[PDB]
Amino acid sequence: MRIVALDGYTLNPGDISWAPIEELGELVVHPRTPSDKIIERAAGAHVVLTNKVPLDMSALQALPGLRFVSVLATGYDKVDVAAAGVLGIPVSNVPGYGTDSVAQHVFALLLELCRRTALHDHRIRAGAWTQSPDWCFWDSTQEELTGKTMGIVGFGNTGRRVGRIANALGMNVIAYAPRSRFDPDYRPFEHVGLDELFTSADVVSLHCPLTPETEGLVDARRLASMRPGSYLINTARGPLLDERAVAEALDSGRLAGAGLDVLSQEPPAADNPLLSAKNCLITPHLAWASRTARRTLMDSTAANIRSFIEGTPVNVVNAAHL
Amino acid sequence: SMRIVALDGYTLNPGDISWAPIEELGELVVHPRTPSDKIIERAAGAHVVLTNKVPLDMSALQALPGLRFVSVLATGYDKVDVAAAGVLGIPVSNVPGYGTDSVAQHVFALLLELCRRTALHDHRIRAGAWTQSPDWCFWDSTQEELTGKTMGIVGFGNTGRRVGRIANALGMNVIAYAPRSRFDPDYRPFEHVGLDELFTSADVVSLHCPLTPETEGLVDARRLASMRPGSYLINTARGPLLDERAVAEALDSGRLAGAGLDVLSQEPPAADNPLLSAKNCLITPHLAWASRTARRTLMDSTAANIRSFIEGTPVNVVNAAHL
Repeated sequence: MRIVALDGYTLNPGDISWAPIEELGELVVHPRTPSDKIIERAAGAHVVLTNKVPLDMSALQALPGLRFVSVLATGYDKVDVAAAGVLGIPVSNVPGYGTDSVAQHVFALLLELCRRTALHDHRIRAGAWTQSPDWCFWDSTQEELTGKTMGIVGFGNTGRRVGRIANALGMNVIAYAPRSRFDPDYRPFEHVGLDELFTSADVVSLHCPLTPETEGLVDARRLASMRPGSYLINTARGPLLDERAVAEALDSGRLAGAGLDVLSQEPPAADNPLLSAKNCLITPHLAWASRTARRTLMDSTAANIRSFIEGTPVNVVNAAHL
Repeated sequence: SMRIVALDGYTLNPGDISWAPIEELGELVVHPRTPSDKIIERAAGAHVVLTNKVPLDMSALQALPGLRFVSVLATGYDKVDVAAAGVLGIPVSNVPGYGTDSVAQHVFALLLELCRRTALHDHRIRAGAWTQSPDWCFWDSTQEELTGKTMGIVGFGNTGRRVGRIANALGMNVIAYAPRSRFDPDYRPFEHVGLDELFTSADVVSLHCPLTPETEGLVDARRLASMRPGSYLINTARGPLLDERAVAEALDSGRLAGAGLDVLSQEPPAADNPLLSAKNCLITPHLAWASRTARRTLMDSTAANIRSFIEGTPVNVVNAAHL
């Protein structure tokens, strides 16, 4: 059995192992694949692995040998899985691999906005501690989370993890939980409508899929409803925000800070308003990417392939179309 | 009617909180800081003096015969000769517990910046690294998860315990060197350990103990050699808890993957402090205590101390034995 990874570099840039996949067939790993080389490289493969390499109906029909696709992610927005279905190709993803990676990144962003440790380290190195008229200093107000309300938009695995951490930091937690009425074992906790979340939360973290209903959720109106000095964190999907309104909220002081691992355009423009905004922290879509999570992602991908071989495919995202 | 002087109020309130709780209790004057030659001038006539780090010795206290009460804007009072104050009949109060959450959260701000380097990647984006990247994402520093790592907590008072609860919630195992208390928290995995066992078993060590003869140079070459390679050290407690040389060498050798330090043995540091030349060392200027919430609490507790002194029953007295 012949297996091809079209963009394996981000999953394994030399610090983990393909061994679990290599046990199941003949593997070829390309670090990335430009669009004009997709059919060439995928030709002859029984199984294709893709993270973000697109597979549309025209590519799928040009690969008659293709029997199974596994996506190296929870999201599969760049794979036309419906077209795969009608051609009789199951498509699997991996949910749950990065719950801890992502939830901890929400707090890495948030605490760096609150304390700005790296800034103060830089200032020490420029001699700011000697230059200071006091025994200590800070160029950025030090902010504590204790007693603030964490509002969690979307309450799947990652959202729930964010909530458990928030609780342990002494925050109140409120969740907009449309897909599930899940009650955690900690207080204070409460389910709220989306409107109520924005009026009551001091920190808002986004953990929902991008859909018609959630496009531009964080808009000028919901921002205006928030308490001044609030924080926004987004490790989910860029188009959940109106980027303009958020930049203006940062500059006005409505938002004391924003921590963003995703943007509507990746990579961003130099003149994207979020790159010129004060108190904005941005990371390059790496929240998912701890060595532990990628290791887990590798194993779960091997499990998906093993299951397809055994005749009972798991994590199928196009069951309705087969 | 009562006269109150703050000799170094800037660090407590640099314009973002309010002296109102103190202003209700007397006539307040707030100096942002006070050099040593100006202490007597400024404190003269005051019933109550507030000091964070302005020193008060026997000679200053005797030159202020009007002085009836000192409140220290900190838990520590090492620069105040509180024994001399006692014999002159001056109660000295401090404020314990104001910064428990501020400090515990700073441990994790340092640790998560070492593990994810969010600010580094923000800087690289701003230098155009995301456009220059051949992939949809990138990282110049391996992203490291705390899940399944062991947090070793040296000293298990309030701050230490807070650090432990947070660690647990991040999926870490917790072990504590807890000499002053056999306190059992309501989470697992948790275990009490000896100090040597803590260093051999912990992936992250955080210091939360007072500086004494017994704990000076606790983090020495020997305990560092016992640690697993790739471990992290965090110190928001006291600079002399470390042998700074051994730690620099551990960082350069790769024994320590990183160190997060809010204090140093000399503050401010020299250019030739070995910790300023060491790789993977994150340093912040003694600000772990300093969240706006903690300073707000510190203000209120200071008003409570003064209110209690006026009512004749002074609270948080640190020199009762000399009174």
